[PDB]
Amino acid sequence: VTGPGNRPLKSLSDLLKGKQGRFRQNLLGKRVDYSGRSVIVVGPQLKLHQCGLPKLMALELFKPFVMKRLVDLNHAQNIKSAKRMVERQRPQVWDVLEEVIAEHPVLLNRAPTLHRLGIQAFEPMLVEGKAIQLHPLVCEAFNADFDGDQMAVHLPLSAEAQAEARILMLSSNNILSPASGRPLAMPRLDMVTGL
Amino acid sequence: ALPEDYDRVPADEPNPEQIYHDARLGPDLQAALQALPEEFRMAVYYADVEGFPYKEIAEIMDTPIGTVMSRLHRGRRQLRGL
Amino acid sequence: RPQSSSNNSVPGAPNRVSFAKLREPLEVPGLLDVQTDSFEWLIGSPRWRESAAERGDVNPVGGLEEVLYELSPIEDFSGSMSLSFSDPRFDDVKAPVDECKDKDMTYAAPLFVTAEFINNNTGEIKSQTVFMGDFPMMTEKGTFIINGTERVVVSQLVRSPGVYFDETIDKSTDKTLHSVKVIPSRGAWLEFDVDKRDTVGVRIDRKRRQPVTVLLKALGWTSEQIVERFGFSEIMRSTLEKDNTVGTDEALLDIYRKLRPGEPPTKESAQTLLENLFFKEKRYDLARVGRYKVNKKLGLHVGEPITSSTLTEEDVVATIEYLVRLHEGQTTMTVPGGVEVPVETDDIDHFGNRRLRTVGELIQNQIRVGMSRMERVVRERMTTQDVEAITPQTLINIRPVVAAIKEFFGTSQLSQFMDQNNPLSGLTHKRRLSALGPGGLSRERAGLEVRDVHPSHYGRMCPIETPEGPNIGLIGSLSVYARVNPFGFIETPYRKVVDGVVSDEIVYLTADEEDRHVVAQANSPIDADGRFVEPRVLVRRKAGEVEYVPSSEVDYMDVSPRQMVSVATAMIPFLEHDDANRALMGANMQRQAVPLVRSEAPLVGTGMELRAAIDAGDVVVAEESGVIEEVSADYITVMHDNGTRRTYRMRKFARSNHGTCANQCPIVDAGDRVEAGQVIADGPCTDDGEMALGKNLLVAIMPWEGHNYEDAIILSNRLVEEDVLTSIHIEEHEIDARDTKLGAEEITRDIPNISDEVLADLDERGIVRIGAEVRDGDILVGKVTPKGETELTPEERLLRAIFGEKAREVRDTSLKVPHGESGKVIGIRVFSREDEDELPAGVNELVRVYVAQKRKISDGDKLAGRHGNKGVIGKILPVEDMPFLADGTPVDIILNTHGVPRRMNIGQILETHLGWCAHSGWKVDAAKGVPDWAARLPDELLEAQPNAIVSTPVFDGAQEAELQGLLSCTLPNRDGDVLVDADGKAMLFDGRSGEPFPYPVTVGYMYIMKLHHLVDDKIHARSTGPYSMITQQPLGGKAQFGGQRFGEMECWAMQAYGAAYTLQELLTIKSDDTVGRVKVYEAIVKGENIPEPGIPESFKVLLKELQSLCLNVEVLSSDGAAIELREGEDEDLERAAAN
Amino acid sequence: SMADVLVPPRKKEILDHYEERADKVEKQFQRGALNHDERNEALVEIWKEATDEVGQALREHYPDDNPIITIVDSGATGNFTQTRTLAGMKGLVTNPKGEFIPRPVKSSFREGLTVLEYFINTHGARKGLADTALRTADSGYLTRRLVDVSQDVIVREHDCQTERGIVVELAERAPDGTLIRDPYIETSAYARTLGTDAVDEAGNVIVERGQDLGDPEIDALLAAGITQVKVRSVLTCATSTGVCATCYGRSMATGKLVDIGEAVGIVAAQSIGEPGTQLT
Amino acid sequence: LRVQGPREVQIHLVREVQEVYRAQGVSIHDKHIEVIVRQMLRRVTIIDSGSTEFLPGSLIDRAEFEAENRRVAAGRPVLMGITKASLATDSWLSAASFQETTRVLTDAAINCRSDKLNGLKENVIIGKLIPAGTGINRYRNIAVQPTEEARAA
Amino acid sequence: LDVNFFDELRIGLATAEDIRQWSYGEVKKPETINYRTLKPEKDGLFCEKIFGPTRDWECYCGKYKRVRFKGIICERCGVEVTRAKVRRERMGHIEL
Amino acid sequence: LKRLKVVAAFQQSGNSPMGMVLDAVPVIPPELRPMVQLDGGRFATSDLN
DNA sequence: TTGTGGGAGCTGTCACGGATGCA
DNA sequence: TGCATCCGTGAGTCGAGGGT
RNA sequence: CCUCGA
Ligand SMILES: [Mg+2]
Ligand SMILES: [Zn+2]
Ligand SMILES: [Zn+2]
Repeated sequence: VTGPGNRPLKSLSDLLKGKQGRFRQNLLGKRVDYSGRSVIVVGPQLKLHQCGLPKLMALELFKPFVMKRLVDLNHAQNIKSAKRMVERQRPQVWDVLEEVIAEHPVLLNRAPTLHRLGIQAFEPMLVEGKAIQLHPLVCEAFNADFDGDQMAVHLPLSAEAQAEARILMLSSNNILSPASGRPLAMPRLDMVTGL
Repeated sequence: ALPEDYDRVPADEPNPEQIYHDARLGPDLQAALQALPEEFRMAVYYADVEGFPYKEIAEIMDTPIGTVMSRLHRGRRQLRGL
Repeated sequence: RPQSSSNNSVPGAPNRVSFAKLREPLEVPGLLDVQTDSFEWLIGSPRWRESAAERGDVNPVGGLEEVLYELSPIEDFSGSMSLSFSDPRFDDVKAPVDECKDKDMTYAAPLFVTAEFINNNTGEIKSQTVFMGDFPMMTEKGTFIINGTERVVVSQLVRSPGVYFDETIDKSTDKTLHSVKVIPSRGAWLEFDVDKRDTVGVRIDRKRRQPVTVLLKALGWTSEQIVERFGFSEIMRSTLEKDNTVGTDEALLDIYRKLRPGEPPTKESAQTLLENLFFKEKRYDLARVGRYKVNKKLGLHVGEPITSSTLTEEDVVATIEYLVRLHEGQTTMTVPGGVEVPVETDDIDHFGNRRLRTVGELIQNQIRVGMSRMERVVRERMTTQDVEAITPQTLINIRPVVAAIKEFFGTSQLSQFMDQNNPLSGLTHKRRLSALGPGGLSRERAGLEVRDVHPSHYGRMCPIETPEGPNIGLIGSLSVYARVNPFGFIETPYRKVVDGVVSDEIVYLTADEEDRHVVAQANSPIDADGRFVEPRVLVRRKAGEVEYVPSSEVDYMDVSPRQMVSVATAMIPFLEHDDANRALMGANMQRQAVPLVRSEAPLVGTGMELRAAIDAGDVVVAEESGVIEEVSADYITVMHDNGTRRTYRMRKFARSNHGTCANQCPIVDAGDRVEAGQVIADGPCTDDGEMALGKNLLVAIMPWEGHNYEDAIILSNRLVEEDVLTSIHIEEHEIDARDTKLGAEEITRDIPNISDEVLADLDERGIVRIGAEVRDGDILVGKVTPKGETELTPEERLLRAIFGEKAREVRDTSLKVPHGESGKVIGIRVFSREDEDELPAGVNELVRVYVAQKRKISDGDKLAGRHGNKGVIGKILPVEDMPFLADGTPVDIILNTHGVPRRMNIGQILETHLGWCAHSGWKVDAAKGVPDWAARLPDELLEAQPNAIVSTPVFDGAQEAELQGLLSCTLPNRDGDVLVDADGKAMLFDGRSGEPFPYPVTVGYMYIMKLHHLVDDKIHARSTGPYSMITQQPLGGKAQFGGQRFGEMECWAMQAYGAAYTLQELLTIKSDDTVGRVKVYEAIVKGENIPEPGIPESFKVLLKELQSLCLNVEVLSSDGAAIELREGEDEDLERAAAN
Repeated sequence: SMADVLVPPRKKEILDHYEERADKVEKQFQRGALNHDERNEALVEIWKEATDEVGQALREHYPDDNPIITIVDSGATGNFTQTRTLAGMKGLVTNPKGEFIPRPVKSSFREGLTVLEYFINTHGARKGLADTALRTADSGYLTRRLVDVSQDVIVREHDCQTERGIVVELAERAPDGTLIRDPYIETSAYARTLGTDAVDEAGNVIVERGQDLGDPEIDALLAAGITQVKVRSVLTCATSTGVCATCYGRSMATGKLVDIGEAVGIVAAQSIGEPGTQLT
Repeated sequence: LRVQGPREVQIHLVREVQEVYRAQGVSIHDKHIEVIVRQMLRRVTIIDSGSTEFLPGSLIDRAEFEAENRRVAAGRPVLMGITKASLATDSWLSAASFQETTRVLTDAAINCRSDKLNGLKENVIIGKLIPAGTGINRYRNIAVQPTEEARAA
Repeated sequence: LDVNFFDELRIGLATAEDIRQWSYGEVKKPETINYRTLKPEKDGLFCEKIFGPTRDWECYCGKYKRVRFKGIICERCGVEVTRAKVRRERMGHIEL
Repeated sequence: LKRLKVVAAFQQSGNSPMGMVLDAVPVIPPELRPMVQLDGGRFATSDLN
């Protein structure tokens, strides 16, 4: 049965079938909160367990944490005032921001996620600019280059999720390929040429 | 017809952050708490938030219309200050 | 000017000295003619009449005259009355182009026709002029304005009508079966096929296969006449031996049983249906294209009458005999009249069987549909009314025609939002060739054979410029010198050769005609008179193969080496030194460069820049010679020689469809005399009339502390301080005050709970003030909405009850600045119902605010050369950190070495070397004679002044020997030092440590573009925001402040990690646990522990959908009972009351 | 630099000699003694040989400190085929159908292809991009099927204590005194737990059962003169629902024995699907 | 499988797949392929049902075939394709999300199937801790308390 | 209210008794809403009587718009004053 | 055997085969088949409606 | 509800398995 | 009652923006 | 749905 433009009408069965159906599109995978995306750039000054989070992105990601620490310290009268201050990007938040960022891991992902190394945990450090800084040694696992690639940031909230990030999924804890045991966080082309 | 993906049809509800700050109260929550007597505070808070009938607020505090309707008229003029 | 100056025909063109060694015997045609000629044919313009009389057919017929002649006369059942249409006419345009873009209108002109009504009964003639509708017009640039937006109609690649044979090899019996397809212009298809059982079967549109003899017996043929014409293959005989119908009457009966099944067949329904199905020009038509195809392939009626265009009995007999002979190894044939017809199968991808439907034909088909529906209405109204009252005005209902045109321009895949990043993008967009659409093939039928380069594409469709993603091979672009046929085929020009002498007579050929003759190459030696110099020349033969053939046997020659490439592709210097993938990437990324505040033509070009800029339309060109009378930033007025004046206004800081800035600047002064065809003003990405898509950057090829690692790019901070890579971006925000149930929305300055500071930049209306710098979240337009007495918050009910305010309870719905946006408000437009401004139903006021931002180059911004060398900026270094030359000059861009050799794009290095020479100029030593390497050089290249613009055409550019020679005689700097040796390298100092770098580094000047993938547009984040209604999951996309998709593969990765709690949190309290997300916000705001996950709402929705599918699905507890999954909401009330 | 891209100084003579050979094949075809398929096959042989020869001349003319040579031979990036395409000759180009064309691209990218050479090379380029698009989706579908069929396999116990396993070749005894090491050891015997003891003829057990069989254990087994070894795999695991850690063996990622909760099924599906994009 | 047996077809399949992957320069350890091969040979075909409720010619897990036999019957080893083995899974919810949702749901309704909700994919769908990694009862239920020597200090 | 610890999830064919037990009413009209007032038509595909009220604690005919009446059924329009959330969990039915 | 599959599935369970024919059709709640007001008098619905 | 009046638009897809349907 | 045919499966992931 | 990015 066709509607306007000879287009078949989506039936009750279509809702379940296909990649667009409920199973593939809403149950085996979903859109999540406390998450962002940006273009990656190489940061060689980074350590294997570190990554560069743009300041605006980190502020939005950690917004309620920043508000709570902004009311703990007397910068904010109440929580609505803290919300208004974080929204207006007031100068006081940034000192607070780096405080709530310390040792709170984030998850970096680059699609297509071919193996589990396609998602790795990093410690974020605030970076000036709007680009994520990615360690040059994790590019083999992500199959990442800097021809325009983008990556996604997910923020674990629960204590168990933070623990799984710091222990299981931490960048510096997964150096070897889970497929062949060979090193992936290995010196690549430029570093090779140099050595 | 809708767009090809039905999941891009937005719900028109307030967000968790939006429903948190909207359910609480501003800084005047300490004006109606301490500056007013508990006779005005309890009668004004239950006649405007809950919207009970004038005889239902008469039943909660064991007071007639003469007490409930008065504590409301005077609690509003009390809270008109500040 | 000398011959080495490219684009000498264009007056006032910059003097770009070209390395070319071959003469240009034909100029690039109008690059927009693929659009304008099509539309002018549709109209019937005088510009089209002159061309149709000069070199077209002797009889001119317009696109609308054709539909009218096909439509008139309209008659009734008794033939008692007739109505004919004639003389399509257009009035003036309703509004200018800018007024149409402003008011969200459609640039159109009214259409009129002469509707003559004759009455065979009362003997009268009733002519009349009838208004047909508002026909959308094509602008000068070849575009359309629809509902306020600019659009391009892309030509479609479709199967030409005709007869096409295909053989299919089968595993079973190993026999090669054969099938025939008859594709008409209108009407349903018929098909022929020999089965596995050697049974020749004929198929109708959607019907079971019937014996071919049934069709002869459906045409009344005798059983002996079939044996006289066929049976030489014996397959026809054995098909007639198979049990089939008996006689022609039962044949028509059973064939009328096939069509319209389930209906009681008769003996007259067959006579009525078979006549109109394939033999009546009212329901079946293969146009002059299809008639020509079937007549040339089958040898039918070669005496060139084109009177009737409809499948005839002769055609069907010839086609069935063709199939019979093709099943056998018969390779030749004759018919009763057929003269030397080969017997082959047809290539569907060949450009002789694959034609183009341009914008004219695409619109003509929709007009034909609307006209047929109008004719149905006319015939239905003719019977009902009386002769005393009917008139050409009352019979005609124009609504279906208008509806068809509107629906075409608004819902067709071929009417596309114009790509307006820069002039080049739009220029190639109008020359695009799309394979998909209505009548073309489906996306699910786009096999690999459609997508790859066909040999017939040479000189017609470029083999390089094509999408890198899922549309690869489905979207081509017309070649430079290519041209579309009246039949719809693509022709390319070739120089004619007679007895080994290449003349200047140009002949345009179709792929069909090209496969007959012998076509040489443009790089072939020629005598001063025009004669070949080699004993044998390289030539292209029929199958697409190449060989060497003596000069006495060559027929045609390529007009230009550039003949096979498109415009964008022809703009890549040293294209021949690039691999096809990187060349494709460069062609695509040229169409993605943003316009900069200041244009700068490339030092190294190919000569296509001038013509591309001019034909793109975004440049202002003198329509007639004269003298400038006045020149302002606003307009340029020129006094002609006869006394008339012409004034050209300037698009100043205009937003494009993609937010880039179209800003034209006059390049003439008050006294200047300009020629017709000369560029008067420079639009976006143009410099003195040439396409200037990027900047000439000082580049050093070397690694640098791993900041340019893995395609990343390092930039000197000078590019920020001096704004050399700065661009302007304009965004349009809009809001509307409309009607609601509880009242009417209002645009006001008075918004509740808002300080006077955050409203300072608003006027009295509630609209931001022009010139205000708005930040992230600032109010652009204030707007309040009536609110119901149940939506009020607890703090709101108190303020409403204590004060007893008015019944107009309003919620703040003001238009605010989205995240990541900022700039100056440069324009405001407002529409109100108080004025005659038209608005949709129930919309009181409609206001648009235009915000402009100046984006300097930043980290994350994407740059690219013209050779597919793309990369993002990883680090902007201070001018003191950059490696600097011996004289103190710091390099501007550091490109990593490891990228160049493996990507197979070495032209980017050659461009660099030449880029240095042009920057410093040269002086070839000719005292002891002109050197040997410099022999082929034209005399204008033996010396060059600094910053010399230079053209290196593709396949005729600077040779390696000449380029190596130029690096030796590089003129020195101001101090007499030669900074770049003859290897193209130089000794740089490390501006950080101070010590010089140990080895020389290749430095030069490379053309770098700012691609429209800027980090300001990509960066996005979200803690919490709007959710989907149907599934309660976060919305998607940045524009909706949506969350990121955590897909199935990401969950696989999580599980492989064994991170169970992270996976549960991501899928419950971050997506659709409607209570868990609010409890999470509360816990984080109060430093409490994150709560326990709930039940995903999407799972509830799945259960409800299964129950809607009559599936009793139930959740069972540990004991066997059913678990009710519902909510009670007292907890919120308890907490809020205890608050 | 254009100077660093050296052109082999013997390219012209190599191509002339092989053009003579191709002309002999063309005259054998004009005679009628050669088949058209034979003509194409002979020409493909000739031009593959000529490509290899200009590549040899290229690598013999290049000094080993040349940057294009340093980049490839150090393992940094690229392969010598690209170097030969750049400085030497492109070689044979495929058809839209997949076959090779009798006439090759004799030009290098440093010299600049001709018009017809560029147009012919485009066929191969386009077909390669499209076929890569296809192979990505095929590999994705296979990976999804593997993930679904294998997501039951998770480790649930430390050791099912079964004595079953599979025998694996560690080496082969050549007629010489040398012991030809097996190529599959990196993927067959490495990172396995030992099933039964590996004892030499008249000697003590060199590796006890239950050992990780790492590089030290493999090298000790090889120096001991052992040529076969029985290992415990998940093919012979006696665990009811999942597999046991000892039968699975070492975790490739962590280098130690696999932990309990590890869902080695998904890890295996991903390890099989991830390099699928490279198959042809 | 029929002639030489299951522990031979396993070697055959592993070596063939490894040959294909090695012909292109791919180094995948054998255990990854073996984990996949194992899930093909998990079921048997019922030749003669006998005293059992199994229908003849049906594919039953070897665990059910070996445990259901309470003598108080005839099973032949089966090689199975990954799609076939996936669709024949323990959990109808798991199979509905893989392929052929309509057929799976119809046959689940007719057979009045009941999903025991044990398996990582099903837990993903319903929002429960997957039974693997940190979700198994060994690690997910741990008692943690400070010592007395540390409570004193 | 309930942590997702369910033993099994069972599926089977739905008898017409199941479809009637689920349903909160019978849809009888093709009309969807009133184009003028944006108010759902009665017995239609969006009927507030059977599916639920569009707005929280508000009945169709307006007699009850307050949380005090929570639980009652408006005798004029048949709408239950409750949360609009129920509008995504209350199924209707069509008698053939 | 093919027929016995379905016949025994209907037999052993106590599921009546009558369920394969319907006398009333379930209607999914409106929020899962949304109707939204578009710009102007236009409206948009899912195909289910 | 009287005197006539039957459609769009598609195929340019490929590989595989098993119920269906006819010889 | 023995297959050939026809019909019904499946065909990568994530992003941006614009439309009906 | 289209065009585009990796
Ligand atoms: Mg990339
Ligand atoms: Zn085991
Ligand atoms: Zn009511």
